[PDB]
Amino acid sequence: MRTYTFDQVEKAIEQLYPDFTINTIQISGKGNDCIAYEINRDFIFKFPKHSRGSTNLFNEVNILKRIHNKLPLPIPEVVFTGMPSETYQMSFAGFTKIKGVPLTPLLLNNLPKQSQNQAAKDLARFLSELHSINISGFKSNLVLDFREKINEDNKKIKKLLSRELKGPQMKKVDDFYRDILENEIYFKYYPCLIHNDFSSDHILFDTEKNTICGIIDFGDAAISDPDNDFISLMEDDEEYGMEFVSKILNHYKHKDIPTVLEKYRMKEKYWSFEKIIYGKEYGYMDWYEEGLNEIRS
Ligand SMILES: NCC1=CC[C@@H](N)[C@@H](O)O1
Repeated sequence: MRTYTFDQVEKAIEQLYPDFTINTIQISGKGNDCIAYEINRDFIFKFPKHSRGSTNLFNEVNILKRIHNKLPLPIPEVVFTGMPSETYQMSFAGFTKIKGVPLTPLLLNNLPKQSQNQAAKDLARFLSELHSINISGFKSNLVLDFREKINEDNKKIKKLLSRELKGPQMKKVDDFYRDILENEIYFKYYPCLIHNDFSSDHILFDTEKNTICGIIDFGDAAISDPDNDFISLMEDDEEYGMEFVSKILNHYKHKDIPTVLEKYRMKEKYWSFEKIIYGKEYGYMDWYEEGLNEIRS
């Protein structure tokens, strides 16, 4: 997990774009993979915090570029690109800023039942279109082999929980990894392009028109189960309700909501194991302990 100063950032941009003038610069946000800088008022630059971050940055650029004018809501446009380095596919990248504020659940539930439904309608239209873009030209690296992932995780988990679990706990885990892997509902799906981190903080809203005016943060975008773009909004309190996601599902004409519900349940259980893995990948001891705790109950 590496760090940047403001001058390091200015320097990094100047050296590739010497004729770009930075008048103002502020940190607008930061996640696991990237720190984000608001440049002038018009641009968001992401700098990666590690190798994997950089790859996901690279992946965001290529995906934004290839869907640039293809969707019914605005989305970031790539304008500046950085360079490969030793272990980083992409030293930085610079995107247009999209006007709007996050469509928090709070902001959502304070909208009249009308503007609520329009937002649900508009989200279903964005998703339908995202999940319909033709996937044929996309390289294997831009897809998620989900069974390969669960197996990858399974191995990692054994390496890490060797010596943290009793054999009978470690077996309650084996049984979970096999209950999943012997269930085709998780893998028998029409893969398509997805946002894959589709959540209220990445949905921008125009309070003047009380309409959605943007979608951001395509770093995790990949070719995968279209259901994942609904499951990421279902969480109560943190995200929208279950009731609201049904509204979206129906404008979207999803023909099997109970399967979506089942995926959601699994996902929630599964998060303890991801916390463990990511806790170590990223160096979040707290995530690691939380994961360990939930597992022990
Ligand atoms: N359910 C917890 C949860 C899962 C997805 C994660 N990105 C987390 O932020 O919320």
